[PDB]
Amino acid sequence: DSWDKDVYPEPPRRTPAPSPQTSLPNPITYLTKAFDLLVDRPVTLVREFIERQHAKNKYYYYHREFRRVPDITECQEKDVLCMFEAEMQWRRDYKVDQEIVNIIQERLKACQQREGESHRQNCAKELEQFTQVVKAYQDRYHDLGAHYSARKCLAKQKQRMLAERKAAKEA
Amino acid sequence: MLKYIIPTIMLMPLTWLSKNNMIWVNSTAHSLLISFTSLLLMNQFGDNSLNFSLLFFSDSLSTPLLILTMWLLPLMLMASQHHLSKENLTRKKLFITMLISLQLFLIMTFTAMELILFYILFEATLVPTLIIITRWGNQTERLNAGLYFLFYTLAGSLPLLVALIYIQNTVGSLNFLMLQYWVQPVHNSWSNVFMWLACMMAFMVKMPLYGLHLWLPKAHVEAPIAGSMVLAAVLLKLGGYGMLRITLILNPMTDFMAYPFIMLSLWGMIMTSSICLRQTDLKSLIAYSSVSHMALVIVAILIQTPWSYMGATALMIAHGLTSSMLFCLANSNYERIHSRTMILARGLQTLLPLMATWWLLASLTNLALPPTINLIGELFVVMSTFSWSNITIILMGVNMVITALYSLYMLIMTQRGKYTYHINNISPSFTRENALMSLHILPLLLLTLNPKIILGPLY
Amino acid sequence: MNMFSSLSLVTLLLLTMPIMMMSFNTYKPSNYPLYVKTAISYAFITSMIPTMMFIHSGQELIISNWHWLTIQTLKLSLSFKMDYFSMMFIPVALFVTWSIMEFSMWYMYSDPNINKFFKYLLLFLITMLILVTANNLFQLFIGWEGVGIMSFLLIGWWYGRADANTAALQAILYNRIGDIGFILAMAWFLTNLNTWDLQQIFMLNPSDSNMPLIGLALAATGKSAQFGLHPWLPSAMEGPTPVSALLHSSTMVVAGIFLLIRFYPLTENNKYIQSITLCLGAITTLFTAMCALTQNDIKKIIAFSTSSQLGLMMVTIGINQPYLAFLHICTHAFFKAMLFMCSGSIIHSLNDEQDIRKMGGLFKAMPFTTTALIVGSLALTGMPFLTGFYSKDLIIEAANTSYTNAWALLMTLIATSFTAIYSTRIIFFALLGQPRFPTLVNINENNPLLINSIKRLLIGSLFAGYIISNNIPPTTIPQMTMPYYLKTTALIVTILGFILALEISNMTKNLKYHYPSNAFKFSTLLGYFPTIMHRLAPYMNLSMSQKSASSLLDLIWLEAILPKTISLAQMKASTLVTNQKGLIKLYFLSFLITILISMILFNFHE
Amino acid sequence: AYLTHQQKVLRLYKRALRHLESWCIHRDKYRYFACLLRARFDEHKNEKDMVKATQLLREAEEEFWHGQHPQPYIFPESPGGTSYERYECYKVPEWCLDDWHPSEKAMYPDYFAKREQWKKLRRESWEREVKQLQEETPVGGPRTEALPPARKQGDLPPLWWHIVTRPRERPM
Amino acid sequence: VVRDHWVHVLVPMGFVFGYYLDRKNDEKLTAFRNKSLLYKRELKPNEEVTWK
Amino acid sequence: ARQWQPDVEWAEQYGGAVM
Amino acid sequence: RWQEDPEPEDENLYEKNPDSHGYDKDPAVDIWNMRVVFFFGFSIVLVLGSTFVAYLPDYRMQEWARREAERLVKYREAHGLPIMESNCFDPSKIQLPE
Ligand SMILES: CCCCCCCCCCCCO[C@@H]1O[C@H](CO)[C@@H](O[C@H]2O[C@H](CO)[C@@H](O)[C@H](O)[C@H]2O)[C@H](O)[C@H]1O
Ligand SMILES: CCCCCCCCCCCCO[C@@H]1O[C@H](CO)[C@@H](O[C@H]2O[C@H](CO)[C@@H](O)[C@H](O)[C@H]2O)[C@H](O)[C@H]1O
Ligand SMILES: CCCCCCCCCCCCO[C@@H]1O[C@H](CO)[C@@H](O[C@H]2O[C@H](CO)[C@@H](O)[C@H](O)[C@H]2O)[C@H](O)[C@H]1O
Ligand SMILES: CCCCCCCCCCCCO[C@@H]1O[C@H](CO)[C@@H](O[C@H]2O[C@H](CO)[C@@H](O)[C@H](O)[C@H]2O)[C@H](O)[C@H]1O
Ligand SMILES: CCCCCCCCCCCCO[C@@H]1O[C@H](CO)[C@@H](O[C@H]2O[C@H](CO)[C@@H](O)[C@H](O)[C@H]2O)[C@H](O)[C@H]1O
Ligand SMILES: CCCCCCCCCCCCO[C@@H]1O[C@H](CO)[C@@H](O[C@H]2O[C@H](CO)[C@@H](O)[C@H](O)[C@H]2O)[C@H](O)[C@H]1O
Ligand SMILES: CCCCCCCCCCCCO[C@@H]1O[C@H](CO)[C@@H](O[C@H]2O[C@H](CO)[C@@H](O)[C@H](O)[C@H]2O)[C@H](O)[C@H]1O
Repeated sequence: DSWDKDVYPEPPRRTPAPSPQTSLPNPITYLTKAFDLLVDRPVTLVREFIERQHAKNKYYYYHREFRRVPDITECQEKDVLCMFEAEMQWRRDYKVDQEIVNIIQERLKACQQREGESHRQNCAKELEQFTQVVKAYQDRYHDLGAHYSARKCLAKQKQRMLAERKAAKEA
Repeated sequence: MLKYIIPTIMLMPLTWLSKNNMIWVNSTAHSLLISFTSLLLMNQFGDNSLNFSLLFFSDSLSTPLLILTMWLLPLMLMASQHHLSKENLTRKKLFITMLISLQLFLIMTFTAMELILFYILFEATLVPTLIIITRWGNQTERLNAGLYFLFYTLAGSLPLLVALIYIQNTVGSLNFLMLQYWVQPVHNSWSNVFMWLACMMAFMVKMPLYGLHLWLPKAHVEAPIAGSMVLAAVLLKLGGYGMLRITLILNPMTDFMAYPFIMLSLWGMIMTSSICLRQTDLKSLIAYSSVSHMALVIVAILIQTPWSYMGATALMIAHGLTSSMLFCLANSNYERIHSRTMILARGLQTLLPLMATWWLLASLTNLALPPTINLIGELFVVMSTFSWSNITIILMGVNMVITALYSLYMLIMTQRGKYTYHINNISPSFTRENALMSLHILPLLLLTLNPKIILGPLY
Repeated sequence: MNMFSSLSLVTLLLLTMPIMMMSFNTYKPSNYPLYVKTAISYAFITSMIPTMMFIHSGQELIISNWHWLTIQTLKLSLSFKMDYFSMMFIPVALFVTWSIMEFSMWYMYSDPNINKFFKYLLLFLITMLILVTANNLFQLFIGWEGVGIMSFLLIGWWYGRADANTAALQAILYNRIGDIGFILAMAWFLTNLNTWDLQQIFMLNPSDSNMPLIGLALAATGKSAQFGLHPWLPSAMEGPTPVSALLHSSTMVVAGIFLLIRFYPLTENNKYIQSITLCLGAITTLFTAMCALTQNDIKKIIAFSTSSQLGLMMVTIGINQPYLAFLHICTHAFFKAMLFMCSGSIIHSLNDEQDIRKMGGLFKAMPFTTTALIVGSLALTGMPFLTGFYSKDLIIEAANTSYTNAWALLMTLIATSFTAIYSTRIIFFALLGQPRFPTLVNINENNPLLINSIKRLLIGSLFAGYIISNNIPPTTIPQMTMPYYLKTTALIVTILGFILALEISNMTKNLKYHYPSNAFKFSTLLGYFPTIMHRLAPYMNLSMSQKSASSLLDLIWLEAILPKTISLAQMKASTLVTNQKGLIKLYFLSFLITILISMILFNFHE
Repeated sequence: AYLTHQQKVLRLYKRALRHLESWCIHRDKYRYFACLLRARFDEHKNEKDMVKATQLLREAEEEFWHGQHPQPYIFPESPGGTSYERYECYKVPEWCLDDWHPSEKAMYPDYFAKREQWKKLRRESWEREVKQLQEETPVGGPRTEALPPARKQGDLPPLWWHIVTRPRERPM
Repeated sequence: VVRDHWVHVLVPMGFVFGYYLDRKNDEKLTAFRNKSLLYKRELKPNEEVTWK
Repeated sequence: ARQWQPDVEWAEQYGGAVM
Repeated sequence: RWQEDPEPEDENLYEKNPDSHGYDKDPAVDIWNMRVVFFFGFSIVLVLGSTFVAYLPDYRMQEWARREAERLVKYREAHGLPIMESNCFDPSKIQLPE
């Protein structure tokens, strides 16, 4: 269609077949037919017309690729020229990570609606994946403050790594 | 920034070389064209600010403030040209020159990349503002108001000057880009306690901080309408903008230095909202409303979180358009009854129906009705303050109750009830007055459709 | 999906078109009220199609069409939840609003601002539909405060009247206090669940939900006018009668209960919240029904009935029966809006007389209004198989078979008896006996606008409860086994209320004067809550505002300790420096002292 | 107090009757108890001792306060009534018509022709009204808020404009 | 150019002049044109500078 | 009214030997 | 006292010019002032400026970030990698103290 099914999965659709157990006519069936004739059909033709115009003028746009530069770990201290590139990279990855957590949150919300009253059991995978990604995001970026930077992120990581070393030292 | 500085300067020759009957037409038309081109500043990137040269840069914080500043100059001209009609021609041109020179210092202040250049322009706005208040105010008290305005600001600014020069001596630079990479933490000491205070007190006085706010009810009341419009909309935001920038170099000392000033603000807003309930002067009521709203901005800047910085930026823009509109609304009444007393003229919705609609819309934005950007900013600040400490929801909640009471009290007292019998010169609203009202409210309500451009750098 | 999603949006878009036309000068203001009424009738028709699809197969969906704003990891989209609660409330609200609007064409005919009145009524409705279909909390807040502001504007319709402005501001004040809890819930959900979306809130299912749910309860306490924040609803009677009918059946007062229903996945697991809401509902339903026993303003009697019915809904929430509470919202809308339109019919015919003591003898003079009033009264009291019976009866027998507070259950049962008493008061004093109104008779209920609007709600008050109950899917286990005395409790106490009410009413006709009892004054003066609170709290706050905040601090002590003290010292120092005799001898004598101390004390010469 | 003893008793009579009517409700019951209440007032109609008369009035007020209705009947347009000040929002002062645009005035040429005559009648009478008030007022200003009639032919009663031209009780 | 409307070119010309001076500033800040690690590349056969 | 300007009383504040 | 002008009377712009827009006493200047305010204020800045804002090219690259995140999620889930790691920087490039 338009989006990738892998990034935004949707289980296969299973609609039951009509099994009328009444002699009465179904009002929804005739309303659906009227909707197709009076709404879907004229709307579809107007779109097919517009698509005929867009095919006569076909042009492209691209997704910007960003080459990787050295991280703030490789920057000599107070070396602004290398700090600037690492800092800009870190900010780009920060925004992307925000959108990753949004994708995982959108999967979780779609599952909860889709599964209805069975969501508590049928959305356990999406809950787990959301829990893991939120934990990773919290470790990277939480508590940095409004004036966050790659330097502050590194200091937060080093503090976390030091505690992990000490806890293992206990073992 | 020369594409805005130069044309802003060219407004001065334009005004002085205009025909005597076209000074308002020409200046208003061309200040609107400058306002139009300011939208080119919204070429903002996710990672990098827009850095034009060694002198000036623009980011998502300064860009909306710049756009608000250049939009206000046309509106200040329309608001002024009625009560200056009898004024001598050359004195009219000088009045416009002060407004233009104020805009020039503001657009450079919000874009100066070096903090000492920011300081000089930050201070240069005092001169035109002081002249506007004292020369063209109406009352005897305008002279005292100018003195309070001048010395409250300078008492805080002079320590800031010493602190900035000290920071340049020790760090080697005051360029803001450099300060982002060369910043070092501030370790506890009595020496650093006073560096922190000298870096923050000048900006707190401008906000104003509760306790240091006495200059504002005097200055915002004695000024001519244009002076009040710029004082409330923009000049108060020099304090907020300055704090947002300098707090970068004050960490982690802001952790405990913020406590006395968060307390003054959290309690200050409840005190200054309550004051508005018993205010007898309509302009004074509006002025005390600004103190209550800017208390949230102070708290949001001090707690220093991504949500509070977005909320602070939204509040500063939203308050600028709302508070300016309210002063203009109250001025229209004053230009009819020549008094600032709120209870003097009542039941005005009966005599001025359309202008009563503007009163309602201005009041609703003031009490932060969702989804106005006033609510967006005020809500984001409350969200982040709750995380800072859950009990702050009690003070934020109470302030929201009191703010609705005085916002609708002002609407009810002036617009509803019975008209005062002996006041018989309430002429119908002029086109100029209706247009001036709609040029505040319409942009304010449009921004709800696209609020991301007024949420600042942390969006 | 294409028809369901498409039709459920035209309903909302259809209602905004009169607003767009009015605001964009493209209308024929000839009969704008008829235009607005017609649009509502067409919205009702288009809203039935999605509802029928839900009835058929339980089809529900969420529409997140417009991405508005992303705050880091909080994406905010304009979303609409078209679920069980949305698909049944919307057609009911539109159907009731269709009658109120047709009724208001007759009732507000003489108003010079009738066009603006119909615009405000339409905005009132649009903000309620935003509230009821909101999928995230921010969108809900937009409608939550939207109905609050439209309520302010309509209650204070007659803005020359000081009492209308006091009542309007009172509604804002009490609802803003409630809104503190709404803001609290939003902040907790954002902080602890990283979401304002209803789906993520339920998926994560917080276990320690005391704080968010207390905030939600506080918000519902204000909007639904429960005890503590209750006085504003009776005061809202200052508005034109069409406002009261719409503000009490749909829109405002039901939003509080609806908010707790929307969050039943959380409340159904938090016992401590259930106890609080149960007791909050029980005191409200008992206290307000007690107040209605002695009111003489017909609108206030009906207003206190709404407060007592909303209290009953909160009890239903308190016993973990959100779906029964929702059913009561839907059934209540019919006969309560009808009752208000019946009182408006009487008030209009007696030249804006509202005191029941000046009515009487209208049973035969206003036959159709009489019929609707009796049908509305019987439905309110749970008469078997009328619309009210299909919610109220199930609620009472679900409350005496639950594991529940015994005082709350007993208080709820007494309130049911009181419901039959004040209902009998309106019929006895308005319809029966001899006329007590002025001598120039002008009764006339023969306008087709009046008849048709009430007739549709009369058909609703008879069959709507039966239709809805037989079409909604089951979502619980209805508890149908119980002792006979628990099954028929509601029916019996209602009958006892009618009998006791009739004896009390008939004793007003005896020639005996009796001094008022203490309980009579307590009921008449609303437990003195408005008399005390609305004088004490404003006085303390307003006096502090002036005496302390403004005078002591701002105009004195903040001046004294800084600008006034600093400037006084400079003046004193100046006079010391400059008050000199201009005498050569004294100046040069001071030179010698300076040179001496410069050497003796400071060693400037070393 | 500026009310005579007579005015206080008569006022108390009416007030007590209205509150009695609020308790009784039914007209026949009210008539029965209104006559008993009248008999009580008639019982001391001829009391000559002012001291005893005043004490009777004092007790009657104390009894009225004890027995008053907590929610008495109020006429809808009376102060406190449900229609009080309901139409104040529709009362627009006549001077607002001076600001009407000429295209608005051209819609009612006959109405504004008469209006001009009234304004002419107001100007030409003002001086006599001021003079009449000056010459009938004792030195040190008036002692009462009462006003005189016109004393001549063609004189208008001083200070009449805002009485005569006040908004209608049901303007819209 | 008329005697009555020549003043209306002052602000438009100031904008054009300011725009021009801003571009000349960009010509003194070319030390890292096509030299940053993120954007350094080759020049297209016909190109002269990556940005002017 | 109109803008206030110093009157004689105000001006004599600055006419004495000392302030 | 002194020799001073009395306060001048109030001037209602509508008496001389019923069609006054409230800008200038001169009716021709008054019309021009209204025209520039409305055309440059409403027609230009508000209408075109709102259109400009709506079609800003990916303000602050929020749309690129969503496209980039989708690319990363697709690549990481296909290859079995974690969606997001707790460490922002590779710990091989870090030298812990002590
Ligand atoms: C509106 C006004 C707001 C006012 C806010 C007041 C904040 C007060 C901050 C106090 C903390 C100052 O920071 C503190 O300074 C002293 C300097 O003597 C440092 O301590 C240093 O001097 C003290 C002597 O007193 C020694 O105990 C210590 O051995 C030495 O290192 C502390 O290591 C540091 O913690
Ligand atoms: C005008 C309103 C006045 C209201 C009264 C406000 C009183 C405000 C007092 C200012 C704060 C003083 O208290 C301040 O607390 C913080 C901890 O939070 C301390 O902070 C410091 O000490 C802590 C431990 O004590 C260490 O982690 C670290 O060295 C540093 O954070 C400061 O050394 C101390 O000075
Ligand atoms: C984004 C919006 C998408 C949909 C846009 C569709 C626009 C079509 C607008 C058509 C006219 C709307 O505006 C208005 O409509 C109604 C109904 O026709 C007309 O109103 C007419 O019918 C109604 C009831 O039938 C009468 O009460 C009224 O007396 C009469 O004038 C108005 O004269 C017209 O001005
Ligand atoms: C769920 C809905 C249930 C609805 C129940 C409706 C009411 C049920 C019957 C209530 C009691 C019926 O009323 C019973 O009989 C007659 C009326 O016919 C009353 O008789 C009365 O008649 C006259 C009225 O003209 C009174 O002035 C008199 O004081 C009294 O004798 C009795 O005082 C009462 O005991
Ligand atoms: C809080 C941080 C910064 C604070 C810095 C404050 C410095 C002072 C600024 C204002 C200086 C004004 O200096 C002077 O003040 C006094 C009152 O204060 C004014 O004087 C006025 O008040 C005084 C006393 O209240 C009266 O005696 C006098 O009749 C009246 O004119 C003078 O007109 C003004 O010239
Ligand atoms: C934190 C640093 C703050 C630095 C602030 C800058 C200080 C500026 C000092 C200005 C000093 C002059 O301010 C002076 O104050 C006194 C206040 O008593 C004023 O004096 C006024 O009040 C006094 C008594 O209250 C009266 O006797 C006098 O008649 C009246 O004019 C003077 O008119 C004013 O000239
Ligand atoms: C890209 C930049 C665009 C900038 C646009 C700025 C627009 C400003 C619009 C102002 C238009 C005023 O243009 C106006 O034209 C007429 C003739 O042409 C001039 O001359 C006129 O003045 C008087 C007014 O008293 C008229 O009665 C008379 O008809 C004529 O003599 C005006 O003196 C001039 O003011």
